[PDB]
Amino acid sequence: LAQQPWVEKYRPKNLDEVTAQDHAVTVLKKTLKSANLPHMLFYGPPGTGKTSTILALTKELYGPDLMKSRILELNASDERGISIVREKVKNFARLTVSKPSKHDLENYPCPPYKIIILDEADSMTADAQSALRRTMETYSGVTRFCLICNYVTRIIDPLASRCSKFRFKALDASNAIDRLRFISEQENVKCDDGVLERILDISAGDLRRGITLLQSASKGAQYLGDGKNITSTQVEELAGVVPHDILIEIVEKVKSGDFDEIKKYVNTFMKSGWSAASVVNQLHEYYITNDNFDTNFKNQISWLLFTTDSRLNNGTNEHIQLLNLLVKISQL
Amino acid sequence: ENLPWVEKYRPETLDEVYGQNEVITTVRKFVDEGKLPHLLFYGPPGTGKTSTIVALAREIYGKNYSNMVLELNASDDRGIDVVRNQIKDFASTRQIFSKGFKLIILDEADAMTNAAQNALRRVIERYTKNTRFCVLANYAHKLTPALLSRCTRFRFQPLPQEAIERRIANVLVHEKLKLSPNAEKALIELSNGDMRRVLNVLQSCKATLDNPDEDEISDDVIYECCGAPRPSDLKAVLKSILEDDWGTAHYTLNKVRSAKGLALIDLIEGIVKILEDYELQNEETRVHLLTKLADIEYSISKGGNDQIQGSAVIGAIKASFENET
Amino acid sequence: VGDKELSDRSVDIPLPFRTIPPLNHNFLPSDYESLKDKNSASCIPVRYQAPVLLGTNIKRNTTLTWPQLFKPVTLKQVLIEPKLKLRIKNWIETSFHTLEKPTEFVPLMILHGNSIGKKTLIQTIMREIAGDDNSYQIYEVNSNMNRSKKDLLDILLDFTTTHYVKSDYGLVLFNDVDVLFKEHDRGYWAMISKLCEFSRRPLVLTCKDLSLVPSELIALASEQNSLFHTKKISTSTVYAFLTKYLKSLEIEVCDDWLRDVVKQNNADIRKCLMHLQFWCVDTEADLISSKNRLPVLTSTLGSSVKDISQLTDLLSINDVIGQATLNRSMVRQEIDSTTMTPEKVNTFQDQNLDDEMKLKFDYVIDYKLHLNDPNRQPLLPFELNIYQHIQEQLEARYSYVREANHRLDNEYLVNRFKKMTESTLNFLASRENAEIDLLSATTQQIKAEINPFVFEIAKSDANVKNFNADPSIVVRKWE
Amino acid sequence: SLQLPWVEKYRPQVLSDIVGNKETIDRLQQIAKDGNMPHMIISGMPGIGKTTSVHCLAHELLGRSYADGVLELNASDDRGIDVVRNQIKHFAQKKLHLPPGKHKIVILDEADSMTAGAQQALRRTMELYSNSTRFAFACNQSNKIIEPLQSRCAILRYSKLSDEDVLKRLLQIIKLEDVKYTNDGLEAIIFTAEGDMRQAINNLQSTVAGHGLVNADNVFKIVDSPHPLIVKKMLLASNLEDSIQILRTDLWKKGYSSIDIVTTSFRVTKNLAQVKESVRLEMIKEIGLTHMRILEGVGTYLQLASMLAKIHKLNNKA
Amino acid sequence: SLWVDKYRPKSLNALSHNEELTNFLKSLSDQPRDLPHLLLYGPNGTGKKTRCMALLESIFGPGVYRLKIDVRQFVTASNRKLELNVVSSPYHLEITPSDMGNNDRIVIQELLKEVAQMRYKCVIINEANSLTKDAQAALRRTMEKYSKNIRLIMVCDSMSPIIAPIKSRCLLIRCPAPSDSEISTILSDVVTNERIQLETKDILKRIAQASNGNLRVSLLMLESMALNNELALKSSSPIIKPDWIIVIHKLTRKIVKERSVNSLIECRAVLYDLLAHCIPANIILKELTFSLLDVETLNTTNKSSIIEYSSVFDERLSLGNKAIFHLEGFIAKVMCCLD
Ligand SMILES: Nc1ncnc2c1ncn2[C@@H]1O[C@H](COP(=O)(O)OP(=O)(O)OP(O)(O)=S)[C@@H](O)[C@H]1O
Ligand SMILES: Nc1ncnc2c1ncn2[C@@H]1O[C@H](COP(=O)(O)OP(=O)(O)OP(O)(O)=S)[C@@H](O)[C@H]1O
Ligand SMILES: Nc1ncnc2c1ncn2[C@@H]1O[C@H](COP(=O)(O)OP(=O)(O)OP(O)(O)=S)[C@@H](O)[C@H]1O
Ligand SMILES: Nc1ncnc2c1ncn2[C@@H]1O[C@H](COP(=O)(O)OP(=O)(O)OP(O)(O)=S)[C@@H](O)[C@H]1O
Ligand SMILES: Nc1ncnc2c1ncn2[C@@H]1O[C@H](COP(=O)(O)OP(=O)(O)O)[C@@H](O)[C@H]1O
Ligand SMILES: [Mg+2]
Ligand SMILES: [Mg+2]
Ligand SMILES: [Mg+2]
Repeated sequence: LAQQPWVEKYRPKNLDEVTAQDHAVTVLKKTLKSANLPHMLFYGPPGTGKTSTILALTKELYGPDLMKSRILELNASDERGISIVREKVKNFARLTVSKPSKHDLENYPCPPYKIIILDEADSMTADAQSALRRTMETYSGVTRFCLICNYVTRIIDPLASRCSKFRFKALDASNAIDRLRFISEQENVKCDDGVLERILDISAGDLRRGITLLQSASKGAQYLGDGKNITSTQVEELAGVVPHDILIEIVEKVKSGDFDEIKKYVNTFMKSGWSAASVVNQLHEYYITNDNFDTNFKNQISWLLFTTDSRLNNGTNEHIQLLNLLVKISQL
Repeated sequence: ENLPWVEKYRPETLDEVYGQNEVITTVRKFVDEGKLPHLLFYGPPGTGKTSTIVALAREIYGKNYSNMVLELNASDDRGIDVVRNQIKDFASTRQIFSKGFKLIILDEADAMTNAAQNALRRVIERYTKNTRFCVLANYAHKLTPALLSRCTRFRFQPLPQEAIERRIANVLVHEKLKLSPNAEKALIELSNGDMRRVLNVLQSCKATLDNPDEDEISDDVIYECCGAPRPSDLKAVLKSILEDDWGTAHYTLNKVRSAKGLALIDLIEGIVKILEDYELQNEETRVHLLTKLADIEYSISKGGNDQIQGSAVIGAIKASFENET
Repeated sequence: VGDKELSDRSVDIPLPFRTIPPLNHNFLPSDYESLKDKNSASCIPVRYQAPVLLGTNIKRNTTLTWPQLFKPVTLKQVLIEPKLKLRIKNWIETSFHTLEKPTEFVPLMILHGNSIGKKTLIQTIMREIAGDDNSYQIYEVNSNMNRSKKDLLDILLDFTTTHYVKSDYGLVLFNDVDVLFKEHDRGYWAMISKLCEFSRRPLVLTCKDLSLVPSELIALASEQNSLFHTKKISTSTVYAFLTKYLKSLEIEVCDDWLRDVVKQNNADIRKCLMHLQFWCVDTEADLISSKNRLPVLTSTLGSSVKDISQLTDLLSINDVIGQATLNRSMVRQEIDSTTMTPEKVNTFQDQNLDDEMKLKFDYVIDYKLHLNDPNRQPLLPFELNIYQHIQEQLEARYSYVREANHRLDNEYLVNRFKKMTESTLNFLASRENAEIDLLSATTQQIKAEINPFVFEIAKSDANVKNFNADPSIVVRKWE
Repeated sequence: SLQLPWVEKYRPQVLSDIVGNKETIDRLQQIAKDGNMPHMIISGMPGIGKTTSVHCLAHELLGRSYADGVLELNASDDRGIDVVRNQIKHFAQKKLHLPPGKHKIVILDEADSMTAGAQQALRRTMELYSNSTRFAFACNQSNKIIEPLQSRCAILRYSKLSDEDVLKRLLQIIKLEDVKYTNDGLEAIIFTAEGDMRQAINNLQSTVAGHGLVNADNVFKIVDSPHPLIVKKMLLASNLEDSIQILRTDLWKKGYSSIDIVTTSFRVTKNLAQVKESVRLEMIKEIGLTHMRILEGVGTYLQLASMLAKIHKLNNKA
Repeated sequence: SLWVDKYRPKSLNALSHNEELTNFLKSLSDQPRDLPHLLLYGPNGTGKKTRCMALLESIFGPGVYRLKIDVRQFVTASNRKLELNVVSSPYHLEITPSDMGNNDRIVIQELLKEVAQMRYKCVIINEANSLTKDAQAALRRTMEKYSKNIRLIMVCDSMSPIIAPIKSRCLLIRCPAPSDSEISTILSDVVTNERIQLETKDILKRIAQASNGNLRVSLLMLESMALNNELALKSSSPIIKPDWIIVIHKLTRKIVKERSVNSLIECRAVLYDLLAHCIPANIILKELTFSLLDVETLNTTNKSSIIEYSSVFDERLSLGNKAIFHLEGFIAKVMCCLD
């Protein structure tokens, strides 16, 4: 009421209002005009607009008052694949449509079958090779299930056989800039040039991450009370990204080749509090993209960086891994 | 009619079950002799265990099939107590029957627990004379060895190329579709002995055609409906990694990954499968490539960021194939 | 919709296309016989001498079970400490004297502990005080019947109110008060409360752990000093009792096997007599191996440091593999019905569930909430276990690996930490807020920094003793 | 009609015919001859002859009173708290006259599946009625039975059957059944037996029914597991490409799961004798790492390929 | 009543160092209606937990610092005595996940369900880096579904092992270690509050460098120094260290001076002595490594090998059960490389 998260406040309520994705929106509006869709999948970058797309589809298919009744949202959550998902689906299938509203007559198709949304149900402790098969075969005319995933890594071909696979392409920079600037100007966010590109680079095209970062930056600017435009440094700090000057110092230290100097600099830098994973990622970005290094050097440093990142992801001590990685880079 | 082809083209008798031959010959020997022990079909899904056993049961049980068999499922909403009660009530009854030898159709035993399996084998012990059990599973390592020792263990292997091609030839004339040779080759390569997968791909391709009467189906249509990486794209990625510079190889890999939405894993096994056909001058190249790719896949399974893993894959492949050069 | 410029092309960077030779198999019996499993020297079954039965003893040709055959008749043989026996006998006789007078005295016990003779001692006391087997009458309450209020309330009141048809040495004895069923034993603690209010005969409750009995009952028992705690007996005394029992049977036995039996049976008198009853028949067969000996141990120094370094690396990889594989089973395991599952507790919370269904699935009343992970389950014995195989292979030629297998335990280093923390709490008290704050603090930094500094402070204050008092506890715990 | 399987047709009806664990079998025979049957919990791997042993013991103890002196509680019949509280108590309270030394028998096979509460109620009714009836447990895992039951029973840890007793019993069955045998076939049967005597009998019966003469290849044609000889050649090949070819064709394309391949490779490495003990331990460690990676979820062809690469490196170098 | 305890700040304005973070926390506490999920990361002993307690005190009131101890007992499938002392308050809750081990998914889920069953109740999670992947996924699922009564505030040493969605749905707050001038100021405040007779302020500076950016270690050093000399610190009083650090230094000296198998046996005995006194293996490996790196008679390649072996065996330790095997393996590897 008082506040709405901008990730869910500015969702596209209209299917045609969704930025880009013409090849998806045209086919889905044709499908809803056909008033029937099968159990179908999505695949694309996380936060590309899958949940927003299905919400717009069921908004233009069902009624606003029927939102909380016909739609029963079971994503990858406390719901367990064989424990409470199955019983909820069954008692919802026994449940019928409530009373129709005045605006849902002759405007929205409101078909008898329900729509059940499962977000990332593949990554669950229960393998559903045929869990929903009989409950969408016997209850085909009264319910329908839509599954949402990231990649095309289908585990079981049953339960995903009659699949209308539509692809969300990666969000281009222009439309992301336009939408995020529209959100900022609706929320009177004061920012100067070069910032929005920094958020989109940090989020790597994830608009939900970008929207949350923009909201956090606006909150920080308002809490500061200065009223000045948000700078990029606050955005980097809010995302854990190490500043570029420190990365320049790190690469200078590893180019120097002195062991004691590298150890001392690592010891001083672990008191700064910056995460080592961000350091490894920025080292990868600075090294692999650069064209001033030989093929053998990049071949060795890629494996070294991968090993260090894998060790860091295993919940190990960051100082020792970072020191080993910097020393190994120096020895290259 | 307007039904999925999975249940439409089930083998009505043992003669239409292709691919598997030794088990069917053993079944024919059993029926000719008259000995029907406890059976156990397991293997990859889609090999036709359920189809083979339903054909067996129907051709033995004629018209009172609908009464004197009972098809069970361990994964339904009944529970261990309810399945035990059902088995005891169906075995200890001796209803109105022409011939005995009650048959149990118990599917998906891989989810059965140790106590449930012990109860099942004890019921098998108690009611062997009147009831025969043909519990069905898929993985043999998820079943207690006490249950394996009381059933005639029959492993099921994926269907070979000739049987799949013969069934495609049978289907196309009935459904008045036609497939190009490259399309059939790609389909049987991606099938990996999964028959239901093949039928669903065929029905999806028929539904995809604007005029499903005389339109030809290509490799692109099957590869996009099934959701499998195209060999040409992976070959292009491999050649960009090998003969091109670091920046352009990374650009091509990222562009292909974004366009086709394939995971780094499936790319790794595709690269391994393509490189296995080719030969290498040195063996240390193959050793290092396999070890590094396995480590990369293992690290990807745990989690992390994809960019450094792609860079690691490219670097490992480059180092391996410059070791031999 | 779908557009791409990429076209089908052939890769030519590697070597030209490899010709694939088929690999036929023509195995011969000369290599088939190589499948003979090599004799595994890791297994070390050692034999012991056969027992020689001396004479023809009447006790040898008995019908009753040996723990019942060697049942104590007085208060000297029941294996329990003498102070506790004297205290409980004095309480019993005082209660019998007082309850004869028409009646502030509530006869009540919690005979908690980890000993074995928690029931026969009361019977021996009854034999001593009554002087005859038929004089006393004990209503021994077990877990084999229903301990529900509506099924036993009137019976227990009638037994504790009126006389017994035949000095009426009556007593009510409650075995297995640690185990309670939520619905089968519904209203049980109400039964104890009602009996304790309306009592004229002693009530004795025996258990394993004190926490099951409600706290008000603990307070009532402690007010009358009727809370008796029993402790397990050391291996020396029980070994002496077994030797006395065997020399009463006139059977010659070696001391090593008896020591091994006592060690492996956790010094349980019933278990030891049961094992000796099973394993001392008049037969020529050898005895059980008990503790396995050294399976051709070659625990050398490893000579060069390379060999020991490789062995240590192998041990580390073994530990990693075992930690990964000992809690991942492909076969799903059943969940015990008579166990306090949080889902089962939540189900019983709902009042829609009627009595008939409640009796169908009940649980043991416990103060511990039993959680479990369906995906993460222990390995079954028939499942593949590489970790165990490599561990038994390495321990067969290196004793220090076997030492490390039991030098540190999961229960250990945790009770030690608790003891160190309570000693630190006492020291910091000896100069509330710290009581809650240090427990709020992460235990890792407690292990790291605060404890050694507390030791430094304690030893500094002890040096000048020879700002805080009583520093020797921190010194001895850190020792 | 039906033919009686040799696992049940040649089941020993007496304790003397049961091989393996000679000390425990002899002690059980002495107990049956004299009397005063103790409470024991027979524990061990399945298929080693525990249920048959306890049934033969009950037979030899009672004789004609088998039907009314033994109450058998298996997983098929309900064994809840009400069962222990009512029918076991009534059977213990039943008045059955026996010759001196004998007692009523209460057998609870697969006792590892018992609920905790049923076991808790079981200890008191077995302690109080120990003068008239005796209990006998037979469970695969001894840790599933709570401590109070083990404190009132002499736990029997039946060991795995060796090769000599299984081989001699198979020779006896072959002699009494007129089966043509060969040494390699018997060795293959023992190799696939794993001490599982029921498995060995079933394999021999299936070999006789299907392929007639019992040869090693005939035995390995019905075991429906990865071939130990093919796996041995695949592990011991001097060329890595040959090993990859073998695992791709005869193992991966034939439907053999990764778990079965890993288990067979571990068994082959354990059976190895030509290579050094340290090299064998290194291969076993590598196979354990591969099993780790499969249990984590990565049961892919690439993991087996990498395992073969490192095994081949170990064989070629060092 | 320890000095580190009794001189812990209990209000937002009482915070001395990191003035920008203090102002940020004050402005977050200005509006009590919205508290986004916070993930405080940084070096140990820099005031992350103190800052969280100060923020909770400011947003709710004085009742936050009234902490109570509740003992919760759990049993897994292996029947192990899993005990967790959940620290509770009338306004928040504190949970330490690493005290349970692998079962940090089921225990956390049960605790969150129990708390949510009863405007919002804060749950404080210490050392969030120790959470397993399934536990982190369960926490992420709790964040979205239970975003009304439960607001997760996690304090961790390192934010690297956390999953990406948790980073996405949290306000990342970094707590850098204070500069040595700020540690000197805090120690001077303690001295002028408790009247420690200092001949010079250089002692506080030396303690600040010896604490290598850790406030609690510096405070404990001041405690031990003051209680050693009885409020009479001089310059000649040496910088003392905990006994385990000294034994580790002696172990590295023995390793670098002796080359024998019996030396490895003595090292195993010393590791047994260290572990038996309940010290975690990660910090033991850290101190042992960083004292082996400070040996003057070692060249660059040997030190690089030492750091590589330390990293590899840290990887093994983070995925292992018995720390003695991994530590002995690291000792053996550096032992063979030292030849
Ligand atoms: N085309 C779009 N136009 C405007 N906003 C968009 C668009 N696509 C996504 N968003 C925003 O991004 C948010 C999250 O993206 P979605 O993919 O719709 O949700 P999601 O599927 O839950 O994301 P993930 O995969 O769970 S991270 C939405 O709530 C919108 O606010
Ligand atoms: N050898 C075969 N010949 C002809 N059709 C086959 C064959 N194997 C499978 N099929 C068909 O493929 C589909 C698979 O059906 P099922 O036999 O029920 O699958 P399954 O092999 O039992 O595996 P699951 O996943 O455990 S049901 C059916 O439409 C069968 O008719
Ligand atoms: N010296 C002894 N003192 C006490 N009991 C003995 C002694 N020697 C043998 N026993 C047997 O030990 C058993 C102890 O009594 P039980 O009733 O079986 O156990 P309990 O006292 O109920 O305690 P539990 O079994 O731990 S619940 C009896 O069967 C006795 O016959
Ligand atoms: N040593 C043996 N000598 C003779 N027959 C044996 C031997 N061991 C097992 N058998 C036979 O092998 C089969 C195994 O049956 P059981 O004894 O019931 O198996 P088990 O050892 O009790 O383990 P289970 O039943 O899987 S829990 C029976 O036919 C036995 O007669
Ligand atoms: N702003 C501050 N001013 C003075 N002392 C502080 C400040 N922040 C933290 N401290 C000191 O830190 C100690 C607590 O550290 P803590 O927050 O537990 O570290 P961590 O967050 O690493 O667990 C307190 O005793 C307090 O004296
Ligand atoms: Mg989503
Ligand atoms: Mg089926
Ligand atoms: Mg059995």
